[PDB]
Amino acid sequence: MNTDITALEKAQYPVVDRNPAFTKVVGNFSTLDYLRFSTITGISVTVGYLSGIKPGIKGPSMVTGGLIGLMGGFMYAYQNSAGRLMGFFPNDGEVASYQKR
Amino acid sequence: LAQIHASENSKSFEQIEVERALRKKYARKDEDYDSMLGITRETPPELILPDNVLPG
Amino acid sequence: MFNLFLAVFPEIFIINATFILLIHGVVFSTSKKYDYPPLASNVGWLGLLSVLITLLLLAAGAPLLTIAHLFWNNLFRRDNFTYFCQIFLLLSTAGTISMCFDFFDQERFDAFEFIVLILLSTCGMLFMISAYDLIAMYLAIELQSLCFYVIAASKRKSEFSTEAGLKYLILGAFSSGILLFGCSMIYGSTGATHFDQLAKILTGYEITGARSSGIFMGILFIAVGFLFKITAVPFHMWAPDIYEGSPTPVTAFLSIAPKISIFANILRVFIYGSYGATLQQIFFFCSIASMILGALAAMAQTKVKRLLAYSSIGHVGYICIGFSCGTIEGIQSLLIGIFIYALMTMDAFAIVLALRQTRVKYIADLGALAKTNPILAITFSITMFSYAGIPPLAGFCSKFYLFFAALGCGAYFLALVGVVTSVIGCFYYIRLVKRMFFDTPRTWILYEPMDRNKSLLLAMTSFFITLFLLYPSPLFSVTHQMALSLYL
Amino acid sequence: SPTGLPAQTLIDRYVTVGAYSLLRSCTIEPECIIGQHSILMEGSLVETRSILEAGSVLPPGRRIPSGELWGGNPARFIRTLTNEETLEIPKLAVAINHLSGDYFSEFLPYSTIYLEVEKFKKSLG
Amino acid sequence: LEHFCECYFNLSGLILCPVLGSIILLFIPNSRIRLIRLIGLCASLITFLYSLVLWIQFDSSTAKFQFVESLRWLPYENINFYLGIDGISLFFVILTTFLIPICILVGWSGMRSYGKEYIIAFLICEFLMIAVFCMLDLLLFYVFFESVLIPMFIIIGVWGSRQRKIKAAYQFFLYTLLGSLFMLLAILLILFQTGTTDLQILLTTEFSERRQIFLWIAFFASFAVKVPMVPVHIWLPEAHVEAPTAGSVILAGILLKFGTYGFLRFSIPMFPEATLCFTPFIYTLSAIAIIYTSLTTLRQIDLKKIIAYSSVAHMNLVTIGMFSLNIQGIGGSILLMLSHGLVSSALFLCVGVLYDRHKTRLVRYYGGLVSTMPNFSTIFFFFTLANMSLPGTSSFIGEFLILVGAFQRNSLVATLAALGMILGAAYSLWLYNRVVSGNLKPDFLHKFSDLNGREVFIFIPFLVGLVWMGVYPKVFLDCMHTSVSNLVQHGKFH
Amino acid sequence: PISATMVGALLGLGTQMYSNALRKLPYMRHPWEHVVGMGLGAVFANQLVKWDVKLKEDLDVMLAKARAANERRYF
Amino acid sequence: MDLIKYFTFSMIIFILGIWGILLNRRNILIMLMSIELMLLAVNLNFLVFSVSLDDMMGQVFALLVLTVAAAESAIGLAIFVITFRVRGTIAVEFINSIQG
Amino acid sequence: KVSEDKNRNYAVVAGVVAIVGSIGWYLKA
Amino acid sequence: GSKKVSDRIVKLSAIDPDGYKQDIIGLSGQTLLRALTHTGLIDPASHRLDDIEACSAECEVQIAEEWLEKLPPRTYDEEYVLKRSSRSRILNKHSRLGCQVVLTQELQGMVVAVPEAKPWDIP
Amino acid sequence: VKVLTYFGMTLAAFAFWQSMDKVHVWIALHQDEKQERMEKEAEVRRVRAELLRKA
Ligand SMILES: [Fe+3]
Repeated sequence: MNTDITALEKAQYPVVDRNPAFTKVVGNFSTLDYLRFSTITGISVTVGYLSGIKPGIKGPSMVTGGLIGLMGGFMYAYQNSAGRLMGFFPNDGEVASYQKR
Repeated sequence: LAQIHASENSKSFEQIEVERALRKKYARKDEDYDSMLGITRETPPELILPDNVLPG
Repeated sequence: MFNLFLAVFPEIFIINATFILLIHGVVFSTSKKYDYPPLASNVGWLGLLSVLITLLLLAAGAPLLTIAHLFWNNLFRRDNFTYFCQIFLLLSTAGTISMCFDFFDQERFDAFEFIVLILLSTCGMLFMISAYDLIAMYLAIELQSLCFYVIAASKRKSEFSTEAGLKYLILGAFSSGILLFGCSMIYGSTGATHFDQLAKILTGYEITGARSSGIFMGILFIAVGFLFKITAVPFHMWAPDIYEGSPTPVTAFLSIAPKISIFANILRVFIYGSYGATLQQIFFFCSIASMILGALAAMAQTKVKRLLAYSSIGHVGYICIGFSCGTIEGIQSLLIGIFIYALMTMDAFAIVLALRQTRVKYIADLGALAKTNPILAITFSITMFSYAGIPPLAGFCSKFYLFFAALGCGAYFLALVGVVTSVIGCFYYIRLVKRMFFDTPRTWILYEPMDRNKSLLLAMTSFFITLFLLYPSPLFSVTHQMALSLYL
Repeated sequence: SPTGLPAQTLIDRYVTVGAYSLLRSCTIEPECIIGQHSILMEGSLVETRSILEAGSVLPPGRRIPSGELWGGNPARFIRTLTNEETLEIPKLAVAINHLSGDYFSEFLPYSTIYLEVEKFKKSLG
Repeated sequence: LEHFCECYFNLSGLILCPVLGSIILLFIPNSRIRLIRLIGLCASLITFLYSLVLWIQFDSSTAKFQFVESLRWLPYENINFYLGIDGISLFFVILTTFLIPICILVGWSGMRSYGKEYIIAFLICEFLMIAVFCMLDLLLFYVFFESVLIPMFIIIGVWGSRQRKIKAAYQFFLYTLLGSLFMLLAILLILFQTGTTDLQILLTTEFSERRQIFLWIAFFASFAVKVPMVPVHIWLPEAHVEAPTAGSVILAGILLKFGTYGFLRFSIPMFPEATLCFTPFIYTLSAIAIIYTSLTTLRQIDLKKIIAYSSVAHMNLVTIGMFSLNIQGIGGSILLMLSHGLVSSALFLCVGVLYDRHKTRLVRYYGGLVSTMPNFSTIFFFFTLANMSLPGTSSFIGEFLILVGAFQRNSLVATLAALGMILGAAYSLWLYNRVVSGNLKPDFLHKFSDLNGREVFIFIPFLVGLVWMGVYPKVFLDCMHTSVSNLVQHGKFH
Repeated sequence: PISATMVGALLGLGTQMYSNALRKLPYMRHPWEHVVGMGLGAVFANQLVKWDVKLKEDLDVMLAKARAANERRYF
Repeated sequence: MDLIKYFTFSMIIFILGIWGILLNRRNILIMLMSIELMLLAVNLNFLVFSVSLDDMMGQVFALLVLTVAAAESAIGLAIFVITFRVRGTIAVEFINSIQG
Repeated sequence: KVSEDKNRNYAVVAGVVAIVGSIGWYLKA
Repeated sequence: GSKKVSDRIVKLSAIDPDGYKQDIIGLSGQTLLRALTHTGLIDPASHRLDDIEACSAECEVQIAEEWLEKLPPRTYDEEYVLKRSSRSRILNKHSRLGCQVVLTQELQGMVVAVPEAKPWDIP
Repeated sequence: VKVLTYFGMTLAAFAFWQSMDKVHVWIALHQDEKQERMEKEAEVRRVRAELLRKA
């Protein structure tokens, strides 16, 4: 299947890697990325718990909310990391690590 | 009448909480969704008054 | 390969979350161990969270939504116009969901599938906004429509809800068939379904004497389908009956989100394609008919929901006046009108859902509400004066344009219709203020106070309605951005 | 009720029921004043914009016609009310509600008795 | 361009005062009635004093707009709005700030049932009415004028005495909204030509005679409803009669002035050529309204209807003066506008004094009142004379000056307008005699109370103001003549 | 002066009081929520001001491109 | 004349659907079937045009419209069943309560 | 001496994690 | 007490949709609908006000011609409401809106027929 | 219907479709007159707008 990563709007920052691999983007996760991940997951677990009290399923509701939050937070962190590696988001740390390795 | 009033006034804190939750649980209904599930929710006996105090 | 799908991250997330909620609901609603718990509010809260996370993913990934645009080109088209339209659609859906928990708990509407269908229709409208081909447009429209048919009949033992669903399915399937026939004519005549190809084929010629009648009628039938979707007269009579007969949260949802998504489609199809005058005359004549008929029919109504339905018909007439003029300011004003009408309708339906706990049905039921709940009567009076367009409330903004275009595109009969129908609308809106403030009924209805969700939403929307004209710069700038991004 | 009508006790809006009054299955229509130490028996009806004096006794199934002042044991007609007197009845109800606002303001949503119960329990083991 | 002012007392603080009062009164419980009353009255009184200070620093040698301050809407600065006053609008700001505390004081006794809503409605009305008079922009003038409809509708409908207030409030709202809608069309047509709505720029731009005629017709459609001119004046008797007393005071004393103010601020200076063409048309409509409505007033049997109908004839004499387009006519028209807002307001206060006690407006029930309420009878006679334009009263100054200015242009219209001296005397004295003179009728009314301390005090500034203008109008005319002179000269260079 | 932070804090406090009043609760029921609303309103007003500034820049770039495309006509 | 003949075949089916709407004001089941006849005619249009233009896009869309038609029929008949179950009859006089 | 409800304790941990994470999110952006 | 509620009582007979006759009780000066809701013959929740502006003929009753002359003639608004709420859109000559019928002493013993309830609870 | 009725309606429909074939041939035969008439109406509009701009 022929592919093309080229975006409509060009990256406004140094392009460290045009099409970074999945594991490379995951390994690029920063402290802020983990903070976003953890915040989304914790809020989602909390909403699951609180909305589960009335039907009596606070634990299962907690697991469901936590799964939704885990998927959403991982997707958000991946979004940010890959955008930094691709030059779409401000990527000072990516460029500093790239110019050295 | 004295029987139902005496029964209510002598309940303990735990039983008061149990019956408050039950009263909230059975205050309204969705018999349509119940028929979809194929279940019949029944009023718990602790929320049913004896027939001798009912208007009929 | 994986990075290509960064352009569909919001949709992937919302669809997967919808599946998770479907499974969670069906697993624990059937559980004997938990005594078959009603899960409508639980899944509602989890779905509201899902919508907010989708909104976060979409708004924080603005440049990434245009990645791999050539690979994704034959499927959809994401740009700034779509970006802002989708953000607004997600916000509408979140507000509508937050307005449903009291209805779930007090009427004991226990079906969690309601939330699942709302989320699936939100997916469908998200795909509608980015649609860039007649095929994709039709598919997304059908997905949204099927979800609405099912939720319109959700109160399945009610005569009204079953009647609403039946009329919706028949008139909706009829209109969809007409629209599909138009797509077939365009394809047969041009050999093209992509919006870019249709643009290239149709620009520069319009009616150049030897006009393709196939193209012209494909356009006419597609326009008829769109006009049915926006409830423009004479394709409107499904709307008041479905709005009344559907459960009130369904009525609130159908009042806002589908209009945002269908107007996005109309812009990207017509404003962008190129048949020209006829297309705009269609919308001109339908706007006039909508304004007149909506004003008269609303003046005849005695029930709150019907009055709101006819008011929405009149206001889509006012909005479509903007599409008729076919200029940058026309598109900007259409978008501004849509945004303000959506916020006002959300205000009005928050109040209606609050009063539905004591079963409001007639306008006369609001008698002596200024005594029993004075701050609610003020909030509702503000909404009615805003609907009537009395400055400096937000409703004036849209009314101001109507006359600006009427004197810009050189149309004084439109101006006269606007003056007369505005006066009629003012009358039937201030009739509610008279009922709540001036009447002294013998029998009063005491209403239960609203829940926190609706009070917070009402407070925010009411502050917006009273104070928007003080700081209107962001909406003006963003709508100008969207109008420009339609072409560049 | 002996009158055959439904026997719920209905105290309508803007009604002032004077202290130490006994009501059993009676209807009070909106904007009435019931005098202190009054007795309204089963099925009795007080029509709107009426006033009863203190110490009145309304036997079962009796009626106080609208716009009138009654009193006695058993209650008897005294005089017809003027318009101003009838305009003053909802003002009395509103003023009493304004007073009750001051008492409502003295109570927070929860009490602190449970702390006293807790230390009473602890001082017993 | 930040055209902010260097004065300490400016228009923004005056506009903000009653708004702060309303915001504070939003959060006070309805059990603290004393506090609500005091705060409302004090806010209105401080606004009155502030406006008096604005009078004190007025500069009567300039034809420019004074105390001009700019208010910015967009950081693009394309649309930027200005506030300012001249000799034509200063006294109307003063009149608004003075009438509002009167409106609060009139309903003082019923304040335990009116509630804070009554005071807030009047304080909100004050803010919008002051703003309308202080606007240097067509668009803001339009937007602020319609804002008053909401609180006026509320005031009429909620606190009106009987259920005819429903119909009255509807008619008021619908007529006024129609008129304001025609003004909007003209504002948007002007904005299409000029690209602006700034009044000062419009006064320096040239219009074509064709488009001058058309835009003048569009302004007339709103102003003639406001004035009101025949045959679109029939909303007035219903609205001014069914309103509460303070509502009638605001409706007749301030709101009526907005159409004539709009003729002086926009139509007459901005379209000089069209104004000349429509001068026989305005003269005819005003003359008919004076003669016809004066005769209808003669045959009215409701106290408030006689006073309401008298207001129509007085306002159409104002239009004859302003369209005479000379110093006396325009000078007299402004003085009659101010005088009417004091005389008709005082007259609505006299009828309300009678209505609060006996609850009837029919003249047939009253009569003989001089033997039980001599204080009210004397005060009522004085404002009866002022309504007849008796020399020595404030209304005679404006009336005669308008007739002077009309005579120098067209002797026929000045002759028809002078017929109101005979007609206005006939219905004012017939009203006074049927209510005050004669014998009492104990079968209808037998219990009586003269004015109390609050009602006498209410009447004092009306007597002082009427006498002060009637004997020494120079303090007002001096501060006006420079603005009046330049309004007359606008559009000519010889 | 009148900063965005103060307008937003006042708006948020007013939003919490309005909510309490629409629910027939005392204006100051749950005061910690009044504090939370003040903070959220301040944050929202400041962010709206920043967003408006950014929007203006983006619009200027878009308008520049539109005018260039239009001026291309007369070449 | 091949293309015109296939086209008129599909067009007659579409017109028959329109007439079936027009002719069945007491028979709402036949109205649903008339809508299905219109949808079939549209599908035929897409397939014929795909052949005539040597283009595959008409066939892809024909398959997808098939999926949509099946979904519409399933939901439509479900609503018909619940309407009948509530009322006991399918007569049009029992589904006209909402009005004005 | 000890809070027994485990699901309640996990919910408490999640709420604390969300609060500290939001604070860190502000502090590092 | 010289003034009893029995002075205002009006005796009445209503026939329910299953054809069974019942003796109902009402007060003069109050509408026939109030007397009908006392026993639950008509659900009070379906017609809470006595206003023609809050009526979709949920209060409709059928009365024989002998009692129809003892009533004021049906108003234009009343006939409009009755006709539009009819399933066949046909005005029944013996139909009256129960909210617009005020009980008086001359209606003692009036016999009324209560048809099947129309649906009234809009979702 | 009777089977013979369905057969007869089919025969009538077959005749209708052959008539439609004749109509299609008639339309195809008159493309040239359509083209020649269109030549006039478009050129009249040209000579017209050109003359209307000479002044
Ligand atoms: Fe009724």
